Amino acid sequence: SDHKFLTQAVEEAYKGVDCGDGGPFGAVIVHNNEVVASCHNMVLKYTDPTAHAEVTAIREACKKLNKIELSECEIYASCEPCPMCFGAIHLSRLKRLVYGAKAEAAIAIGFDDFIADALRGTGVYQKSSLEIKKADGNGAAIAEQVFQNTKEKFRLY
Amino acid sequence: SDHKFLTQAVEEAYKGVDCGDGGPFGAVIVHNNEVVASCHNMVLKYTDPTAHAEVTAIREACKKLNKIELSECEIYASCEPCPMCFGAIHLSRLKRLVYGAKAEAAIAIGFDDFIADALRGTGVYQKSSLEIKKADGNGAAIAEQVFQNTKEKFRLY
Ligand SMILES: Nc1ncnc2c1ncn2[C@@H]1O[C@H](CO)[C@@H](O)[C@H]1O
Ligand SMILES: Nc1ncnc2c1ncn2[C@@H]1O[C@H](CO)[C@@H](O)[C@H]1O
Ligand SMILES: [Zn+2]
Ligand SMILES: [Zn+2]
Repeated sequence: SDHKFLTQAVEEAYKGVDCGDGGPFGAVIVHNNEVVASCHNMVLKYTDPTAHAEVTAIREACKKLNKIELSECEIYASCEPCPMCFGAIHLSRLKRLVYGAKAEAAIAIGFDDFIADALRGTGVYQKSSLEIKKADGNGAAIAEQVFQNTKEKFRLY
Repeated sequence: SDHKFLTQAVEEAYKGVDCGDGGPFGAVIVHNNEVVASCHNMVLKYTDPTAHAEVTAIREACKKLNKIELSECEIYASCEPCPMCFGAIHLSRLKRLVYGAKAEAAIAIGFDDFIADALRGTGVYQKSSLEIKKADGNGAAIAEQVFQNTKEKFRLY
C-alpha cells in the first residue's frame, strides 16, 4: 500500500506545479488506508512560505478529522521533509512517515540546502522517534525524477 | 525597541491563553518599527498543530505585505522557537530573531522537549544565517514569568 500513496503524492507534486500553486512537492495523509488529505505545495497560491505540501496536508487532515493529533494517520511525502515540515510532522503526532526522494534531488535543481537534522539523526537537542521509511526501487526512482522533469515549469522560491 | 516588541509578544501569549486560542506563546513581526504582525498560538482555535505563534505571525505578515519573503523584517518570539518554527523563520528569510525565554522554561511547565539545534548552533544539516538575540534582564524575566503565571489556565497540547 506504500507504493499507491507515494504514487499519489508524486502525482500531487506534478499537479501542483502544473497549476502554478507552488513547487513540485506533494503529500498524502492516510488513516488506515483511507485518504484523509491529498495536497501539494501552495506557497505561491497562498502567498505563504510555510505552505509546503506536508504542512498543507497536516492542516487539512486536522481540520477534516476535527482533532490536532494524527496519531493513527500516516504521511507520504514526495520529498524528504525539510526542518519545518519534519517539525510539523512531529507536532502532529503522525505515527509513520514514508518519503520518496532524498533532499539532494530537490537541491540539485537549485532549491535551498535545507535538511532536517532530526530526520537524518544528526541533532544534539532534537531527536525523533517516529517510524521513517525512505522508499526504494520503483517509487523512489519516479519520486527522484520529478525534479528534473519539472525544472522549467516553475520559478524557484 | 527590542523590549517593547518582546513585551508585545508576551502580551499576545497572555491574551491567547485568556481567550482559549492556544498555549502561552506570542510573536510579533515588525518592519523597522512598524508592527506588521501580532499573533499568539492558535492551535486550539484553528485545530491546527502548526498554528504556533511564530508560524501564525509569519503567515499574517506575508499576507499583509503580499509577498513570501520578509527579509526586511524582524521577529520577536515570547519563547525560543521550536524546530518547526525556526525552520519557518528560515524559509521566510526574516533577518533577525529576538526571543524571550529559553525552551527549558516551557518544558518546566509541561510542554515537550522540542528544541531547535540550528537555533542553538548545534545543527549539522541545518545552518541558519539570521541574527539571533536571547533577551536578558527584564525581557527574560517577563518571558519566563509567562509560564508560571499561566501554568494551569490552558489545555496542554
Ligand atoms: N512543499 C515542499 N516540500 C518539501 N520541500 C520543499 C517544499 N517547498 C520547497 N522545498 C524545498 O526543497 C528543498 C529540499 O527539501 C528545501 O530547500 C526546501 O525548502
Ligand atoms: N506557539 C508556540 N510557540 C512556541 N512554542 C510552543 C508553542 N506551542 C507549543 N510550544 C511548545 O513549547 C515548547 C518549548 O519551545 C516546545 O515543546 C513547543 O512545541
Ligand atoms: Zn518543508
Ligand atoms: Zn513552534
